[PDB]
Amino acid sequence: GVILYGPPGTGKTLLAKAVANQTSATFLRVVGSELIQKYLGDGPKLVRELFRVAEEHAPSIVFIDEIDAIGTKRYDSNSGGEREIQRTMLELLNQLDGFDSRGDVKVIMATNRIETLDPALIRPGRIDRKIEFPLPDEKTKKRIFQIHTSRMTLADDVTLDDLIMAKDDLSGADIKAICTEAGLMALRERRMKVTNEDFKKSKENVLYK
Amino acid sequence: ERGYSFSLTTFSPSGKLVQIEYALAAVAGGAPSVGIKAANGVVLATEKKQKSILYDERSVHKVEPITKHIGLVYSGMGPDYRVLVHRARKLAQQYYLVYQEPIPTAQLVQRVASVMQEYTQSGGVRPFGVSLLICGWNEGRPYLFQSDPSGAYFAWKATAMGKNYVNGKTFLEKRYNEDLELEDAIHTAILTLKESFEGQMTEDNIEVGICNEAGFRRLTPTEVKDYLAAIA
Amino acid sequence: YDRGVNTFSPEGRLFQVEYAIEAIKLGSTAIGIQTSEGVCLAVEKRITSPLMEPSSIEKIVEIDAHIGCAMSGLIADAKTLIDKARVETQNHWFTYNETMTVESVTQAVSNLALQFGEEDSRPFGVALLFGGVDEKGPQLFHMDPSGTFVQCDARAIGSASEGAQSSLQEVYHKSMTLKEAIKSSLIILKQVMEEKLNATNIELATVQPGQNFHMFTKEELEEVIKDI
Amino acid sequence: MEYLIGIQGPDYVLVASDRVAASNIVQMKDDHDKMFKMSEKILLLCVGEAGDTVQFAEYIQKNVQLYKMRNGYELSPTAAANFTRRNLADCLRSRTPYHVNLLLAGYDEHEGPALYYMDYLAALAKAPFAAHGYGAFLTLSILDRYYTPTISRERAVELLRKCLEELQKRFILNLPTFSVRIIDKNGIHDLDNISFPKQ
Amino acid sequence: NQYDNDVTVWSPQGRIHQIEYAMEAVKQGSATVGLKSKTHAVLVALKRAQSELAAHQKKILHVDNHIGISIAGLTADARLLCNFMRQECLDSRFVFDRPLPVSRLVSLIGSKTQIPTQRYGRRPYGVGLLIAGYDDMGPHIFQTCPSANYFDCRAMSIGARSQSARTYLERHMSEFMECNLNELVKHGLRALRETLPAEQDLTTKNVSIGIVGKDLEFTIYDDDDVSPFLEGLEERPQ
Amino acid sequence: SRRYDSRTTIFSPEGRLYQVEYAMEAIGHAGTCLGILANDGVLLAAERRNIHKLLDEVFFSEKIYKLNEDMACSVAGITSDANVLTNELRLIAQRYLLQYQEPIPCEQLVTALCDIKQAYTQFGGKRPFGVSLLYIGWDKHYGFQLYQSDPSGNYGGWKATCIGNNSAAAVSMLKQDYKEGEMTLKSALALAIKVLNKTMDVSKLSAEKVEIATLTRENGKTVIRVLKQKEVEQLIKKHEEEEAKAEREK
Amino acid sequence: SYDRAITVFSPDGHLFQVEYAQEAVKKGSTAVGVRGRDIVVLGVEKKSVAKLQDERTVRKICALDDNVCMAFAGLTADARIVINRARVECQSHRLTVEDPVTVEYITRYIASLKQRYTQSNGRRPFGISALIVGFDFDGTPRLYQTDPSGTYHAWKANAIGRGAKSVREFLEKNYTDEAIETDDLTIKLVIKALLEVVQSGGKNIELAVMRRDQSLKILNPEEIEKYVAEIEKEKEENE
Ligand SMILES: Nc1ncnc2c1ncn2[C@@H]1O[C@H](COP(=O)(O)OP(=O)(O)OP(=O)(O)O)[C@@H](O)[C@H]1O
Ligand SMILES: [Mg+2]
Repeated sequence: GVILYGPPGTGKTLLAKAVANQTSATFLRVVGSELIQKYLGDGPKLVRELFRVAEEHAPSIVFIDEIDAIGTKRYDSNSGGEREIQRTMLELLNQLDGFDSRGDVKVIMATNRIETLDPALIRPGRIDRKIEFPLPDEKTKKRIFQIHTSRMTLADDVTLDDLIMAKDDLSGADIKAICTEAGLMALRERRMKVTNEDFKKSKENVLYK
Repeated sequence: ERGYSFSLTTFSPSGKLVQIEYALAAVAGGAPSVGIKAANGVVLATEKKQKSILYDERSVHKVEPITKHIGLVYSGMGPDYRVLVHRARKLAQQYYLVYQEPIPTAQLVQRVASVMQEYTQSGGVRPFGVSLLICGWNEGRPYLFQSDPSGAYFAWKATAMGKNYVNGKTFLEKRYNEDLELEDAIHTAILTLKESFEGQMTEDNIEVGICNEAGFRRLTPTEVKDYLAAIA
Repeated sequence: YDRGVNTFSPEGRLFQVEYAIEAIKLGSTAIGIQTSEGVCLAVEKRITSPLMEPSSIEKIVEIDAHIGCAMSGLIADAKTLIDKARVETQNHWFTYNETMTVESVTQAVSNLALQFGEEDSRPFGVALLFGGVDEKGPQLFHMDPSGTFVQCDARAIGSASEGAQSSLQEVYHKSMTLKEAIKSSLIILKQVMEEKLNATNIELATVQPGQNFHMFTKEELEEVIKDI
Repeated sequence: MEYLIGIQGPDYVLVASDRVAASNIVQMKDDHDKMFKMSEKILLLCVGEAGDTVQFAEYIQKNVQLYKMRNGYELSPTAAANFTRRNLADCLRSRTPYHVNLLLAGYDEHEGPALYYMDYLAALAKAPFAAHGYGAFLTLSILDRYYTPTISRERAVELLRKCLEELQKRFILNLPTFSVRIIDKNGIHDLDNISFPKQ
Repeated sequence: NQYDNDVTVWSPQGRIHQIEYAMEAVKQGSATVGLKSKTHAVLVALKRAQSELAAHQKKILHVDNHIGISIAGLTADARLLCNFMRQECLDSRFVFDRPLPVSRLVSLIGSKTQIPTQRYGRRPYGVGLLIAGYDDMGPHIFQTCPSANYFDCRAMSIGARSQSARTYLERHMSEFMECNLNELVKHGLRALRETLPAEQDLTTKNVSIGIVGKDLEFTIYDDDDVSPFLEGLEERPQ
Repeated sequence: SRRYDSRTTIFSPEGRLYQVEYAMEAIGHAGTCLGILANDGVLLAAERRNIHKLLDEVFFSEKIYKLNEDMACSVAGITSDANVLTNELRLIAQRYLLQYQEPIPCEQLVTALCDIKQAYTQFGGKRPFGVSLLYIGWDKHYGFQLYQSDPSGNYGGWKATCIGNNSAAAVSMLKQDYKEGEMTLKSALALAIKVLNKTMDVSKLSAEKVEIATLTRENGKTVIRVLKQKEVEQLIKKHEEEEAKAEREK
Repeated sequence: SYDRAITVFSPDGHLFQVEYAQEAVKKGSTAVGVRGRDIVVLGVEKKSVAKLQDERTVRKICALDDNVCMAFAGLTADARIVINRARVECQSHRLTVEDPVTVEYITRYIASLKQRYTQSNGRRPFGISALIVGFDFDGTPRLYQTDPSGTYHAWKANAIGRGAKSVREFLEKNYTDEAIETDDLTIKLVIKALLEVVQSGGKNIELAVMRRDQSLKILNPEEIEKYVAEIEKEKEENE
């Protein structure tokens, strides 16, 4: 098992797309919020038939994203309260390390609140590798601007190094959030190249609100 | 015995002190009361309905004097009020034994609100469930202050506390100006307490106290009947 | 969910006394051997880094001129018990003009070991050996986080405690000499530690009836190693 | 009982004391030192009974050294002297009042040189010259006879030479030797340990 | 079980579980047997050890010249009540210049140990005191328990596997009030061979005997002077 | 009794502690204060919050508190917790003056209060203060100074800092328009009205919505002047005249 | 009075409030120190300056006496009260035994203050680690460090803070005998050390040396601008 954790917007969901680009396995994805159901016992039924689908196809990769959301947010659709969340997690606790013949199924999980969920689910045997994602370092930040501004006709007015230390802990998601927005200001004026004052009003729009 | 020595009032993860927010809910479910200062004195008027005809209305009082020239009303729960009255009665004396002077109304609210803030941080206590209105005429000019269970205070021209206080503040905003006498402010304090009372507003359903430069005093039900007459 | 610090188990022992017994299984191992010629007493250091200065740490420390000590488990709270023992041996000298016996040092410490609570806050997580020569000859005692002490003849405490005790019951007899008891201990420490044995990973100290508490240093120590 | 002196000039403070540590009728030590540093430009000169001169004056010394480490700069001579006055006055109405007589000398880069005067009742006095002991009765009259506010430090030493030769003419105690300091913008400087040969 | 956490909390059945768990602590220590004649009070203990080279943990202690005790449980709380026990004996000897009577000593212990069984965050004392002594009324055998309930008795036995020792004492206690010091002791020594596995019994280094006597100060016998008492016992029948 | 204890002192398993971070979460909302200096003089620009039409507008100030005879403070956060701190370091400066007969240096007044504030975060089982506050003042050792306190207990010297609701937007613009040692006490005032033009979402800059107090050094006075409501609006429109000039000509 | 046991044992033998406080140290800014045979050199990195603050109120290297310097990591509010309690003790040593404080003595005071504070009632432990550096009497330069559990411990070269394992691995492959040859050559080891850390390319680093008879003497960002030139110049020609 492999789990991925860290602050929001650092590239947890971004890395899983690179795996599904590369692999020749069948790739199944489910979000952790849609594991909870409005009827009693419809939750653990949904898990049992997920791993049935995953096993009956191929060597396969099961990706479960945002699994802290099964325990944080309480919804009034769920007739069973917290003790229906619990019975679903007992079924999920089975399907990773039950006694049944498992087969060739790899499990990838991702969250940003790693301290909330059950430690019995993160024991070795169910998840072996525990990968932390840090905030982007300020020389890795410059690499990210080189990526998201690759295929744009960037005017030579701008200096990216002023943009880097603007927020001291801007994530990799913020960089794409600025670079997509500054392109939207140029189309208001029908221009083709992005100038410096585009970026000057971009971080006011994106960060500061 | 002993105490608990830990604060049972903590910060929420959204950054709000929840027990103080709940104490303001108990203040809003109290009896309505308004207070108006106008250019020569302050009018404090409240709303006191006994639950049945068996009660002796001349036994307890909402409007209380603190000294020769400071009165004080509330809108909250009953037994918490009598505690910080007896506290504020004492605080006006230790100012007087040092300085040989009646206490300014501002400096009383400096020290009454310091009690309420101290009481919402210390160990093992729930905060007060009352808000106050304090009047007084020190050095000619009158004063009208309002505290809260959190420990803050304000300087109002006219305000309302209790049930339907958001309707009284709209009513006072369309009524009050800078230039009124004391007997005009009495007439508009009854006119704003009639917004939320029952059908019969008699001489004993309300309780009015005034300040002058002659000092704080509390109205008897004789002239309260005369003010209640020819009203609205 | 959260008990207090002062709660009995359904099996009746305690919670945090029994948890502190587990904590001394993480400390470095230590061996003491009582011999009628004298008490030898050794330890490893568990050197972590090459940049580390090796002699700044210690496990053998003296209480008085005729009593040595050896600590295991945690170290930072062992220094509290050492200071209470040094003061106690000097109050006994001040009021009685003699040397406090080795046993009576131990119960002066063991009364302190179980005194936590919520008035006047956790048990100490160390384990100690007391080697000394009083008027009844050489002595060797061993206390507990529970405050239970008993005289031992060859006690091995640390992470390799139960592995060493089995190999120590076979070689000990009541008529040893001190020259062979020192050699017999470093054979045991050569097995149980991680790194190789040299003049810096370990240190020894012996107390004699004739002379006082003597701690070996890195010059007279390696003649035992090269002649192992 | 024993003597020290406080001549203060335009940009210097000239202080001196004796060196005799006394006893019943004998003198135990002939080269005692009544001089206590606290900073690079503040001295302290303490006179009194046996235990209090030593322990009070080093109690102040550890509070002035602490102020420099907590802040990075030193006390002024005005503030350092006025911190001492609070400590006698608070400990005056106590079970153990200190019985010391002292005068403090200091230089500052803002108000220049300064001299303060105290007693065992903690009364401050900003003075141009002062003295303690029974020699103060003999020697203050020479000193205001010849004092100019604009006096140079070379002739201020020989004024002190004149002020001590009279003390070995009409004063019944022995007092052979005298240690001399000088304080200026460059800090404390030791001058010659002036004395009179009894051979 | 939320009723199983603090000494203050009553059970819905009305039985405080923290007191009942301290009874489990005295059942962990090794057995010891006390009994009395008309003129003597003898208590016999059985030591244990950890390895074969470590020494055996002693259990019989000397409180005064006419009072001795025997412990069972954790040894640290035993010394806590022992230093209270010695202190209450010599100050009565300091004030009144007399030996403090035994039945009046134990009621001081019962008021001492009842206090932490009622406060908040205070454990009971897990200890197993068997007390033998002299009033002006002859011998006395007293036992205590961590429920602060002391018992007047004539022969008792507490510790691990002690019910087998009590069955031996019931069917022979008609003989106890007549015999001298010699077979009074080996009546009690036949109780300690009852509470053992069937292979090791009494090898002169794990047993101790303490006697107070009508003209005899309280005396502890350890591992050499046991051997005169210990000889003269028959073999275990099988 | 240990079931009701909330343990406001312990660490969290990730290493940080939650209680003061909830307080510094609350210090973001509810208030806006800022300061600036480069030369002779220092100012505190603070924005009023309760702008209801029924108030007396007295006590000479709203969030400005004169502490010493030559220094003052601006506060942010829980106003009731603020009144206890403000009359606590008010007599820290007086017990200094009793002891040394000299006015207190501005830095070691801040360190004295921030040790009292640090102690509640560290033991006692007690609610910490959700109060952060600024410090202006003058002393003979370094001249005009500007400090900032935090509810954790750590302080810092600055040149221009805001603790408003959009304080990150203000700081991002203060380090876009600044000059080290050349901003006189008229350009700083024009810069002050420029910054709270941005961070205040209520536009048009009502002169009764802000408060500005200046500390200038007169020879033995150190005049702390809360400037009145007759000279705010002429400084408001002066910012308004130049912005219509600069926009149209560009 | 608040009487509650904060630090207690785990069911497997840990003190959780201690090792949670060690992670508060593990994200403070990096502090590196080595010792030369005549001049010690320690310097924190990550000043993290925002060019609108007073540069002296952000310092993390202070002095306890004339001979003893001190750097730290963790959270700053707990640091400067341990420092002020150390300033009193090292001053009270001089009212006692006349000599100035040996560098080993002031580490035992800080470590024993920090241990008993993980032992009392109603107190979370401290969340700092320190480096105590001094050249004592008879000119023997040495340094120490202090774990939040309170284990004082000497070293020849060390580093704490965010990114301390990578720097400590860097020093052991780099600490020779001739690295401490010259007083300017030991500084080229520290500037090579923190440049192998979070970036700090001359703009976020502040070295501070001590030549066994001076006080601390911080070099301004002109020699670090000179040293990082020549440390990278030798790297420019060899590779
Ligand atoms: N290190 C990075 N390099 C390049 N792009 C990045 C990086 N981090 C984030 N991004 C950009 O941010 C976008 C969103 O990132 P992503 O959603 O994977 O972060 P996340 O941590 O999974 O978010 P969440 O925590 O909300 O699930 C991606 O489309 C990617 O383009
Ligand atoms: Mg994502």
